[PDB]
Amino acid sequence: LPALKLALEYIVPCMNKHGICVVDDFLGKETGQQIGDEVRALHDTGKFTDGQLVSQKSDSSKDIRGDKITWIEGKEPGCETIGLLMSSMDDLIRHCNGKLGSYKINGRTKAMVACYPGNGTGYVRHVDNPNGDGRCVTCIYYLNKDWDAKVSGGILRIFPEGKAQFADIEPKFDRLLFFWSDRRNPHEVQPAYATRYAITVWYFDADERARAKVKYLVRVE
Ligand SMILES: C[C@H](NC(=O)c1nc(Cl)c2ccccc2c1O)C(=O)O
Ligand SMILES: [Fe+2]
Repeated sequence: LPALKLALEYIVPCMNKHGICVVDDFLGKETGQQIGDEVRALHDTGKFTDGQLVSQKSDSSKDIRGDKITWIEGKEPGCETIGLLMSSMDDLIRHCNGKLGSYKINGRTKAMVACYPGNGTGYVRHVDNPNGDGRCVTCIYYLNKDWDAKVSGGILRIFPEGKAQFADIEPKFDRLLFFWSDRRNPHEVQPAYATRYAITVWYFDADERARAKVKYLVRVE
């Protein structure tokens, strides 16, 4: 799909109605696999952090750590396909501007590449931007081939506001997900029992970000 067709025929109407939108087979197998290879290279060469401290025990030798991250600009050697993903995300958002709510997106974060190492850790229920920091849309790309949650866990569970039933999303290879970053979309990552990779960028609303600068006295493109 041309980015503009995906944007106009799906992302815009989907976001305005549900605020959570899934695009499968975003970039295709070849490109997805090359992204996977770049992320695994980052992992194998020690570019991720050691992981979120989950359980801090009296003895530090068996401390439990969870999600590992690394921040990627997209131009680094060995990260050019990641950069290409980011550009593709940006192109989609561009074609959506003026149509995602009343927001006006004028920048984004660098990419946060996350690895849940497969040791039964997940991520607690949270809101990405609960305090008005400028971020209006979360965009995440999943890289996990033949991921089977029945077996490997790692489901994203989102709980929209005032709705009784949550939504479970598998972190499937070449899946792109958009959702509003604010309190409309509390979510969590259920425990993962296999290595689980994803890449997130957050898009900023111009007005919210401009006045966040005041109240809190890292944005590109
Ligand atoms: C979408 C979900 N991930 C998150 O909700 C998620 N959210 C935040 Cl705010 C994270 C922050 C630091 C490191 C990993 C994070 C993280 O992973 C997922 O991976 O499916
Ligand atoms: Fe999150």
